[PDB]
Amino acid sequence: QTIKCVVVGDGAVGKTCLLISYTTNKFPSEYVPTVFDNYAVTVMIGGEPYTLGLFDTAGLEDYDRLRPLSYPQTDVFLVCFSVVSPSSFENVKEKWVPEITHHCPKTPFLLVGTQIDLRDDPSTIEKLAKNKITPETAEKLARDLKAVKYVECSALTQRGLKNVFDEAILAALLE
Amino acid sequence: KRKKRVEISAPSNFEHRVHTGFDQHEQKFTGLPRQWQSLI
Amino acid sequence: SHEQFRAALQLVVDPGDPRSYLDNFIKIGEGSTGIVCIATVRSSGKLVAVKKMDLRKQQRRELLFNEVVIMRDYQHENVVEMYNSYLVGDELWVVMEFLEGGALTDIVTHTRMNEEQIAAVCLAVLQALSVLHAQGVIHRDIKSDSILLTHDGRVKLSDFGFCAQVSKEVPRRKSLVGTPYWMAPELISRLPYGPEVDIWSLGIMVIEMVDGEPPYFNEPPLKAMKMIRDNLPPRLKNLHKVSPSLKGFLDRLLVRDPAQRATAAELLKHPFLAKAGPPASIVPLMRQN
Ligand SMILES: Nc1nc2c(ncn2[C@@H]2O[C@H](COP(=O)(O)OP(=O)(O)NP(=O)(O)O)[C@@H](O)[C@H]2O)c(=O)[nH]1
Ligand SMILES: [Mg+2]
Repeated sequence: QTIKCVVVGDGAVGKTCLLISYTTNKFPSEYVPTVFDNYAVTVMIGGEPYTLGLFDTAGLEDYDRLRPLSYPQTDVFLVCFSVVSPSSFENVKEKWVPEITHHCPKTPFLLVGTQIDLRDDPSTIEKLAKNKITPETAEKLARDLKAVKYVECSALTQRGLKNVFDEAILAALLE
Repeated sequence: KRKKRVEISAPSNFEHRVHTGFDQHEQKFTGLPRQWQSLI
Repeated sequence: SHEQFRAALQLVVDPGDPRSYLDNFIKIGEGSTGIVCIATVRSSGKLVAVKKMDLRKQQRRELLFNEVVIMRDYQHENVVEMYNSYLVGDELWVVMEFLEGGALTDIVTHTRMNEEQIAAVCLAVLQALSVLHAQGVIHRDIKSDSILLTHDGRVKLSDFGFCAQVSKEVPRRKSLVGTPYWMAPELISRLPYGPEVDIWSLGIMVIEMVDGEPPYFNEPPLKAMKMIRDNLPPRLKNLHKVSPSLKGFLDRLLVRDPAQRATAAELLKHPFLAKAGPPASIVPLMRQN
């Protein structure tokens, strides 16, 4: 039948690139703010076709007025934080989960760590070091929150990318 | 029936159904879902 | 990635093409990974089974390594003998002994087994599982379909495609593997799990042997999994037809907490298994008789 999956999180976190890398195996080189995009793909689940509807929402505060119009009939959420932005990780707890809990309290959600390949990149670690997240920290927040589970991935290298949507898809169909 | 597994395949059939944008000039949305247009 | 896998497999199989010594390839069944044929050895007339698995049609190609490695490195009375494997075109072919008694499934859908036969089957599977689990091999797909019988009623475990290895370095697996109605609740919850998942699945198979089918079978697979995940352990429906010995046995298998589920070695000493009839007692239940 049909699974609805909405992707929310702070701006610049990598929600669009996640979705475009999954659906088409391409990276968008530039950074354009999302207002709203809806995609769909077919996914085979034990030989039976499902439409995975993917609702790419604005992280930017400019388009708050619009975002929750995506939320009715949602089967699963991906609450995204970049693992190289502590501010976006704290906004999972402080903002995003409160939003989706209020509009969609019975709807399961997964915490998605994005941009995990920049955990090695020294360029960005310097600006984390001078200003002064790991799986074990996010997994606690997932168990507390209470997300279905924690998953993480990189849209560039596709590490654990398929697994994000695999667990999202299972989460939706169980509940 | 009893031999149905939970293999989740790779995606196929990409479909970009909606692209909403924002007019710089008129402070307006372009490419809304027509359902939402009444609301705001 | 297709070629790299094909070359990987090439180096692991036996060389050549078994069509060079086998005739009369006739389809016997289908599976998730592929089809099983019977074939004849040209020189002797001995029947063998041949499992054919297309490399392009697997969702996780790496699981095809198990189809070779397990029967190769875990030979045992209660495991299906594997003679050879080969790479023919884009297919993994595994030649193995033909088990003429068929699957346990055929029996439990068309007949009711008594407790002496149930104990005989359970005993054989646990003998196999205890040996596999001692080496950290988890089968991950125990059900009636994975248990095959000889002519004389001896029980062998098959379908190793979904196996995994645990060790001190990797004590748990995370993969969603198996067949919905037989899956352990911790596996469905997406927690790390161990060899205990096989014991749950065995418990579900004991429900097959007494009630004819697994719990929640009339429901769709995904809703059944939610039910297995959230509900208390399922019960035997035919309680009128069951001993306290069997009920006590099944209560050691169907424990939600993996830590308090019995191990295979622990279960080999259980009193219910003292009821086990020999090979012969399963022969009447076969479709022939
Ligand atoms: N190294 C790395 N960089 C990434 C990854 N994903 C995104 N980025 C970087 O971060 C930027 C964020 O892009 P985008 O996916 O549009 O983020 P967004 O969450 O949709 N922002 P908005 O909510 O305003 O639309 C990208 O342009 C890219 O340079 C990733 O997986 N790895
Ligand atoms: Mg964007």
